[PDB]
Amino acid sequence: TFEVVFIVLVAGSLSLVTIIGNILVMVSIKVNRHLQTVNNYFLFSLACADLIIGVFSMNLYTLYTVIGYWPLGPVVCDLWLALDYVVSNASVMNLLIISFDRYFCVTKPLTYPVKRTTKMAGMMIAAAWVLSFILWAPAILFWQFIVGVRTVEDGECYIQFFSNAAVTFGTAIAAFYLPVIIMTVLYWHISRASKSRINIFEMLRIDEGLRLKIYKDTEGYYTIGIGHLLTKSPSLNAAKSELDKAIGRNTNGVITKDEAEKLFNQDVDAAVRGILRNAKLKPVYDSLDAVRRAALINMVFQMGETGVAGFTNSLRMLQQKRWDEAAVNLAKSRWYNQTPNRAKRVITTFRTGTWDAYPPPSREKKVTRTILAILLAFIITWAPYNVMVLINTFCAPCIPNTVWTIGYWLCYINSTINPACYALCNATFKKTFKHLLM
Ligand SMILES: O=C(O[C@H]1CN2CCC1CC2)C(O)(c1ccccc1)c1ccccc1
Ligand SMILES: OC[C@H]1O[C@@H](O)[C@H](O)[C@@H](O)[C@@H]1O
Ligand SMILES: [Cl-]
Ligand SMILES: [Cl-]
Repeated sequence: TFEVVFIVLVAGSLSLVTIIGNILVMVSIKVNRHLQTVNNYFLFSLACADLIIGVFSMNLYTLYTVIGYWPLGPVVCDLWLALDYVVSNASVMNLLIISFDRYFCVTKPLTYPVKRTTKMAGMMIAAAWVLSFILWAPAILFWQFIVGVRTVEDGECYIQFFSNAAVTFGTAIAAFYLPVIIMTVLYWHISRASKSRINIFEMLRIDEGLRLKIYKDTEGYYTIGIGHLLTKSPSLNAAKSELDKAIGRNTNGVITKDEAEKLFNQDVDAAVRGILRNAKLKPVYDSLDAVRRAALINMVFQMGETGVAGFTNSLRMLQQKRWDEAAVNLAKSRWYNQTPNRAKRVITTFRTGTWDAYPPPSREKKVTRTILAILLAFIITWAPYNVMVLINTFCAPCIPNTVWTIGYWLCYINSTINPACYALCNATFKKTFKHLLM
């Protein structure tokens, strides 16, 4: 009524925070090499979708609600709805992709992580957007022509086939409920698998540590990341050569926390490959389980496959599934005497077949930390609206208009609190933002 200016300021500010927030994320990733990871590519996609929501959906919806009707016409109305639903679907599918990524990472620690590249990412993102569009856009814009008549009037804006509540609910289930269910199930599996969370990566970063700067090994050779051997030369540049060959970029000698893990997975994959092509090592590797297979890989990491091959006697004891004796036998090596601590854990891993010899990081991954917040925010903000649809199926009068409006703004602001989560669950994003404002 007379209080219009207030609403406009609030909604305007909110839309402003959203747009500058996501653009800040997209830029933060583009301009900072440290933030350039496949996980952040997903967040980049999310930021795009959320940006569009801030510029278009929020603003136009505000206009539609403050003015009491739709002044902009049918064509712009149809584009607006398409855009909204297309990007919303893109968002939920991105959440799905992230979920599948976590599942494979957790379930296939050795094989999967190595094949996670920027290319696969961009393609999965591409499929997400394209597929979403294909589903919503055509139906939303052309439904009128399909049926031959337009049910939507000149002052109102809504999806035409949604005129029937049953169809709207059905669509909610397929578009929102099912993906949520699926995300629940596979995250249930992810939970089961990670209850006592240690993986070959955590293990090797404990034993060999994780250095982002070239450090001379006890043997005297050049090394990087998680015990990655470079060269034997006394000239640093001789190492910088091999390093820049593995990175594909001029590092000057220093790499990021992400390039370290990309190199790590490369070593792991290569490790396994060689073990399988190795006649002494293959049989025992075939017989061992995931945890004990990791322990073996650890040994190959430290002393090399030619060294590990020298443990034929103990290896045969492993294949016989005699764990305690295999341990006793392993401790008789000088390897045990020259690297007591690490050896004890690896041997113990062989002994028990569990990760119980290794202490958890005590601080969860940035990726898992972020993912959780994203999901919480998504479900808490979208559930109200969707359960509103459910209830609307049997009782329309129960849900007033003011309620629908609230539901809409919840779904909308979820695009606002995303960059907030990145900054809170990831110190690098926050830092980058801070420096980006200046
Ligand atoms: O949450 C939904 O709709 C919201 C998303 N957008 C546009 C309508 C509302 C508010 C913000 C959503 O569950 C939905 C809503 C109504 C009918 C069917 C599905 C949905 C829509 C598209 C893609 C994924 C989910
Ligand atoms: O097999 C594992 C080994 O593979 C090599 O490619 C790496 O340079 C080593 O650091 C790693 O320990
Ligand atoms: Cl890549
Ligand atoms: Cl981290």
